[PDB]
Amino acid sequence: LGQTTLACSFRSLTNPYYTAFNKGAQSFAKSVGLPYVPLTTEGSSEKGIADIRALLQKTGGNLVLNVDPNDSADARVIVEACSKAGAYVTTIWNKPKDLHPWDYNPNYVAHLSYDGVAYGEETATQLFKSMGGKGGVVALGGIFSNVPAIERKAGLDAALKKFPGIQLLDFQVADWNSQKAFPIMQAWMTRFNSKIKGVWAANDDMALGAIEALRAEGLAGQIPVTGMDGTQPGLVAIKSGELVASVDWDPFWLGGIGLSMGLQAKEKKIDLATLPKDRRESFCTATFVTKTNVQDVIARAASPKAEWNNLYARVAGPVVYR
Ligand SMILES: OC[C@H]1O[C@@H](O)[C@H](O)[C@@H](O)[C@H]1O
Repeated sequence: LGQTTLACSFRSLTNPYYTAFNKGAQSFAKSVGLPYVPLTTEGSSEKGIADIRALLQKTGGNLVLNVDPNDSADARVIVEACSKAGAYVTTIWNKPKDLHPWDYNPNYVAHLSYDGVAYGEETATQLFKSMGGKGGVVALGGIFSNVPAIERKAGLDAALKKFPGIQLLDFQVADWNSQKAFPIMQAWMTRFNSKIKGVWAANDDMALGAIEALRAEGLAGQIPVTGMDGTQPGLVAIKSGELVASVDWDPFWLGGIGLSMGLQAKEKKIDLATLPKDRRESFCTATFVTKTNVQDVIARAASPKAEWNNLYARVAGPVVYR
């Protein structure tokens, strides 16, 4: 019986969102002096669960996992594996509607998320304002089955209903990848040309991919684009006028807090069974970012006040399901 191992599972190191997510976990392990293990699936749900199992075995269950499930289906099997191993796990973003932490006390510590319908409608509303409320819009979505992809898209469709002057030219999935969004933006410009008066992206990486295509056609900054994540590269694009808005989930914080909750549960520092539901399944507070407050968000992400000890400081409310 040695030290507890802290592990963080996520899709890829190529998306700055996860670069920070990983940084935060790394920083939390650092603070408590526990070994850290990053796990990257690279899009393979099969690899992600395989790795988690391999780790659960080498630690004899003495593990605290903070994972962002590749797909919502993966969440249940991961949670089942941790539960039988006696390990503790926290979920981020993706999970089935029926999967609740309170059904797996105390191993399934918590699920963290944000209201994608609200924020998606927020970035979409800002985008349409920029367009004068009229014009053609193309939209890039995340992995089809992902909960945030579904919610943010739902937020978009709602902003559209409130702006009948906006015409949705075409919605396409780019799986959160800028390299997949690039060629899609190109084909849209060839297909719709001047009809495109704006671009909505389900996350920053895809927006930057969209902006790379615009830049290649000398339109970067002339066609308003929005994203979500609030990643440093996304923030830079906002200060430069190329991205009109984004939403900061604070991946750094997400990465560390997830493990913090899990570790405190394992140490019996918190009484899981007695926590309100909104502390088990939480929608967290995020920061809408635009040029007016971009400088403040940038400064935050270079001098992060790692509030690991204050577990429920950002609980906006419980996760809701339409
Ligand atoms: O797994 C869900 C996450 O996937 C990331 O690629 C994306 O940047 C996040 O905003 C969230 O959608």
